[PDB]
Amino acid sequence: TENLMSILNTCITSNILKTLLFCCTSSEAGNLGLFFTDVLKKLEKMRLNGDFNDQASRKLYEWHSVITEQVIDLLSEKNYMSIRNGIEFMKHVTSVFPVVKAHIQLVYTTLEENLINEEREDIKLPSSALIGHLKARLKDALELDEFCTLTEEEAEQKRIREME
Amino acid sequence: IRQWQTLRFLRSRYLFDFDKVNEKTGVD
Amino acid sequence: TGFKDFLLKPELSRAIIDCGFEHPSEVQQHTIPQSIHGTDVLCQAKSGLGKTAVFVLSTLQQLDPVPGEVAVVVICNARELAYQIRNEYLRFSKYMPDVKTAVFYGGTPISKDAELLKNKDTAPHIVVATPGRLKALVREKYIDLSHVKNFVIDECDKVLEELDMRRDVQEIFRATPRDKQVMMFSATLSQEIQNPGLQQYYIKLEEREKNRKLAQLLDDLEFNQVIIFVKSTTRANELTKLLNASNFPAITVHGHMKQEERIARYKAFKDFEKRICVSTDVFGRGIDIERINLAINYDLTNEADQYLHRVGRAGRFGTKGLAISFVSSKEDEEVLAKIQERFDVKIAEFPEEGIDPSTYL
Repeated sequence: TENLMSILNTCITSNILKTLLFCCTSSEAGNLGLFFTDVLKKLEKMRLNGDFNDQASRKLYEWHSVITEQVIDLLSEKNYMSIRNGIEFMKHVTSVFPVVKAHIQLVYTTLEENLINEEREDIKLPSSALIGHLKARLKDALELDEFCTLTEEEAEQKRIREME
Repeated sequence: IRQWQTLRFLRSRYLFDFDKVNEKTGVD
Repeated sequence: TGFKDFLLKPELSRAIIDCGFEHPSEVQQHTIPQSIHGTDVLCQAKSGLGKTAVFVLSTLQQLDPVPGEVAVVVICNARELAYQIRNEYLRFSKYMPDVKTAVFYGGTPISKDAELLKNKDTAPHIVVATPGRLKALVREKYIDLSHVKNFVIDECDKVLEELDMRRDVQEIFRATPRDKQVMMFSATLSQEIQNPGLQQYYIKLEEREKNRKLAQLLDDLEFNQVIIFVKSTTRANELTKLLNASNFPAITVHGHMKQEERIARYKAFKDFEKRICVSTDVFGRGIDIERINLAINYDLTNEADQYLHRVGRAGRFGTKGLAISFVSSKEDEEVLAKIQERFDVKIAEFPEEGIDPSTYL
């Protein structure tokens, strides 16, 4: 478990995914997407089986956030290769991405560029839909540690004001 | 395209020295 | 395999892939994603853009086969269109063995329909029908619709404008569960009707030389298929008899003939069974045939729109072709002069030496 967590942390972070998804071809991107789908499905099942609760909560959420940042960054570039690659990779990985609803909203906003029409644009549209259709995601299980609890309290106060 | 070819060729030797690319000329 | 972006069942995906479908049209990608969730749909589109495939794929997605339970009912306006919808259901359900489909239309003994509905080997989960026959089955309790989840109405405009058809469809609608999926599809929904590259040439000659001229042209030009446009049924049938006498396999289609033989010969020539077909303006619009590469206008039409409709049978979807026309009277030259001004096309006179074959392939 120790060495496994260390290896996965060295792979996820260090900013390798972003360029390695630029370099490879289409089918190579599909394959790497399948690999990430498998590893994340197994990790999430391990988490939801309660086995990892001590500190794996914070580290797992950090991994999810770093992967979300990397994809949101690479998905925004002018080239054609990066766009087609990101589209294929997400078309593979989006099947299991029950992260915080904030993350799904962030990916939906980043994919909602809708620039001049093309083939990439036609492909991006079904990849902006069929992922917002999740709309079932958990956000409380993450943590309350940081001052973010105060921001949640302020948002709750704003919602209470709205209720009137 | 030149960056694409150089990257395809360097994927085996020095993978972890890839953060420097960042949609720009190969940072040596 | 664009339907693989739809996230459907794999056997259904294979049944679509073996159907030649590779890239969805606009209406499919715009309607199927939302119809899969069970929402009512009211669709208007241009004819022949794959409107059947939308709800066919939808109902083949949402169905979980229950033995002896009819959940999907489609109502159409004709018996041949009903046969076509059941054929579509069959070509869509190749890789789905447990689901069973059936069709109901007039002209058949009602007792045979009843006994096939009672048979477990033919107990259908998907039923396509005409509203009158299926009404006669529900009102006699020959079919049970107490568990219907999907109700499709194709060509709903004519279904709701005709009084008998709307009454029948409403009798079928009131015998179904109220919490069902509802879909209507038609190419024409007026405002009055739950939370829904072609080469063009011509020949100026006299009548008495036509018969020998084609016998030369149909001899020298290199062709896949040839179509012959005529202005009359008698001349067309005569020319077909003579052409078949000329060791040239040819078929004829036009009016003044029973519809059965028309459908038969139309389907036969569609399948590359013979290489020559002759027809009047009955096929002036709507027909879709790919392999036609050489067209001969035996007799010109009266207006330019009809001539462009004729030439539209060649060069399908921006492909290459060759067209050659006959001019034998004053109004022929008149329409020939009018077509260029409207369509901005120079229909040059056909040279005697022949044209390069690669200029139309």
